[PDB]
Amino acid sequence: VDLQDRNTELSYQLLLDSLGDRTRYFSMWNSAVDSYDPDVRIIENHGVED
Amino acid sequence: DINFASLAPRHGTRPFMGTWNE
Amino acid sequence: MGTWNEIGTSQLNGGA
Amino acid sequence: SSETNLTQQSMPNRPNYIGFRDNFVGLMYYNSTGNMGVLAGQASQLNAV
Amino acid sequence: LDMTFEVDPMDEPTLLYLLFEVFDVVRVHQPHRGVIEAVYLRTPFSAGN
Amino acid sequence: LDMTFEVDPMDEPTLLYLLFEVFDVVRVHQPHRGVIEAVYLRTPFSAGN
Amino acid sequence: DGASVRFDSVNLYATFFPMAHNTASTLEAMLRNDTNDQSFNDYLSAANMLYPIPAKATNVPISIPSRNWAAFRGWSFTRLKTKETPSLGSGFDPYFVYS
Amino acid sequence: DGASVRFDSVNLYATFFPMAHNTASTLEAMLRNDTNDQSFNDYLSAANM
Amino acid sequence: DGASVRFDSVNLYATFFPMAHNTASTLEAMLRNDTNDQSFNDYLSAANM
Amino acid sequence: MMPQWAYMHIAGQDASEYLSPGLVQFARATDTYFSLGNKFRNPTVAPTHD
Amino acid sequence: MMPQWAYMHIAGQDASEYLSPGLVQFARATDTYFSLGNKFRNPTVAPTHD
Amino acid sequence: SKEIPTPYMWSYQPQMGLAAGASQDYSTRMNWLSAGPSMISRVNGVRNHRNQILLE
Repeated sequence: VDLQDRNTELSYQLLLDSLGDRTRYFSMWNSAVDSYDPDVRIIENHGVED
Repeated sequence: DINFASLAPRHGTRPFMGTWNE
Repeated sequence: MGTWNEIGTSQLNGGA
Repeated sequence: SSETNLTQQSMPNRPNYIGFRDNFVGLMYYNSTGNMGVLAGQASQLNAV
Repeated sequence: LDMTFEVDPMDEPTLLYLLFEVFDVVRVHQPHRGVIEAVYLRTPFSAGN
Repeated sequence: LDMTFEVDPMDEPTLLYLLFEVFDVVRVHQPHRGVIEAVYLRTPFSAGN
Repeated sequence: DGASVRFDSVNLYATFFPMAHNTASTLEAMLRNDTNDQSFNDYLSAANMLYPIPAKATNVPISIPSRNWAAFRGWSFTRLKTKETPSLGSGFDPYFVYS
Repeated sequence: DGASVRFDSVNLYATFFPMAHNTASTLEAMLRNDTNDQSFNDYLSAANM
Repeated sequence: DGASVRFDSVNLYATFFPMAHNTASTLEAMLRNDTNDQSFNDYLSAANM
Repeated sequence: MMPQWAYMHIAGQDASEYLSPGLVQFARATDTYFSLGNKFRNPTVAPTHD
Repeated sequence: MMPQWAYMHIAGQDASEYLSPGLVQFARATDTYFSLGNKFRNPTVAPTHD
Repeated sequence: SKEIPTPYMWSYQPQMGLAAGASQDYSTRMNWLSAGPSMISRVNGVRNHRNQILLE
């Protein structure tokens, strides 16, 4: 008995993180969390050692 | 080199927490 | 394959 | 400005990061003769520190 | 007590830093609304009360 | 205990110095050579302990 | 204004009555008994509480929350300027500018 | 090398567990009693020389 | 490819807990008794072929 | 020396032994919201002669 | 001498059961200074029939 | 300590004539932190004797 205002997909992504470590990739369930490079998200502009 | 603290543990009861004689 | 399973008590020297 | 001064060579300045110390060490006077802190009641001046 | 440390020579003045390890402790009492009363102790290397 | 002092105004910040008179007494014991044991009793405001 | 002081040596002096050894031995034997303990009291036996009075103020209310007053001897008091008195317990008072 | 600071203000912040008023009063009564004094070491204690 | 090794010496080092002479003797007497034989497996045991 | 050390909690009883048992019960019962444990010394004396 | 599988500690009693009680006490009392625990076999038989 | 407790000192409420709670005698107590075992035992005996005369 499913409902139009439930979110089973998101609920699963959160439960997997509560049960284990999402930083480990498992090919069977195509488990490999959406990520970004933090050096691209927040630019740490140290300049260059030239 | 010397960390210490009171500890003789119990979890929440059948009440769970907060009311504190058995 | 091996089976380490022991426990201890207060700061005594040994047996009584 | 002169012909040989076309040949000058620049170097970038050495990098120098400045900010506060780890956990602000030194920003409060612990353990210093002139500058000890206080904790006490209103009614009695007898310092607990 | 005597201690003699042998140490590598350095061209600049330096310090030996010692910690005499010790029990440095306080106990704190709060018997009425207005007040706090602290007893300190330091067992070797004492400094009073 | 509550008290209140009415005092003439002064342009200088000043301090009311109030002495609660007590007994501030010590007993000193010397049971063996080189041993000094002291016990103190300030009788009200009695004391840090 | 340039004043300074430099301690070059501190020495401890002590003077003894050259008392007869059997008499001094007897006196020690008596003064070591628990019933013969020595005792002393501070001449000004008092708690030295200081309370501030802001400039131009004319009223100074003070209170003690609840206290045992057994053997209390009474109140003695006077007024001091803030400039003319150091805070102490601080090993040094960087704000005590008067001398 | 020309660095400088100014302090415009210091404030003290404090935060309270909103504990039930007779419960907190029952805890207070237990902690005001000389059997139940709080006590602490310097958390990596020594005399420093 | 020309590699070679020579051994100048072999020494056996052993370290003992400085256990009180009668406590260690008490432990010895318990361990000499056939109910108290020490026993061990090859820690990742198999017959290798 | 010993009352000084038993009074400043360098030797002798544990917090689970010197505190009034009401406080020990209160501590255990509220330890997941508001933890009083870090406020009392526990001594840990070493075994001496044998 | 006589038992075999229980003599080599492949099945039967735990170290807390075959060792003499004097040694079991001594171990518990010294286990933080000088631990004897890794020196005795504890068997771990699987459940068989049910 | 639990066997030689310090007495609770009752307070008074002059409007009502009722006891305004109590707290330990935090203002009549002798510092023993620089005494030895015999001198400390007399401090305890002197506080035990007090606790008796209060119960009596």
